[PDB]
Amino acid sequence: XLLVTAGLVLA
Amino acid sequence: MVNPTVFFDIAVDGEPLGRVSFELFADKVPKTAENFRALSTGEKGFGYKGSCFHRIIPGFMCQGGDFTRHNGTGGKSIYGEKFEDENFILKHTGPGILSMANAGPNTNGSQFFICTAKTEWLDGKHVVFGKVKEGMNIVEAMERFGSRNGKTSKKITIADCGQLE
Repeated sequence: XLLVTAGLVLA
Repeated sequence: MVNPTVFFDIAVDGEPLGRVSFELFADKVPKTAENFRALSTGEKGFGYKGSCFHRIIPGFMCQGGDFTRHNGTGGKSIYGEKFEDENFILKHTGPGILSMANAGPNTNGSQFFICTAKTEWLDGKHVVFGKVKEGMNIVEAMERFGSRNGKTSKKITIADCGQLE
């Protein structure tokens, strides 16, 4: 999808 | 007092592009604003100068701030490795919003993103703490080097940064 994470970028 | 203003001089493959200035909402999120301000001046001995925007997705956002690993897995705050979500008073209302990247509740470090569109699905999960004051055209230019999967076609770096006011 459209997330803004640090490490495991998700859908 | 007045909200502090910080600037980033952006470069593409070593070629200067331009300057983007941001207003930090210290009056609403003082601890988060201070972290970003101090990382921009490099006053604690480390910071944003010389780091890159490692993930840019056109129409969504530009992500950067990983000054240790340079790939999304690193960076740290001025309060230690991570700090709490200060508050969620402000929302991701449109282009120019400055917000914190995280790995879940209370995991703020140094990584942040600049929105290029309204991203309401992030409201209540990511702490909004500033906005682009001038140079939105440089941010738009930055998007041109991004892709659907986030990889950039050129190296986008923060050549210089500091506090204006």
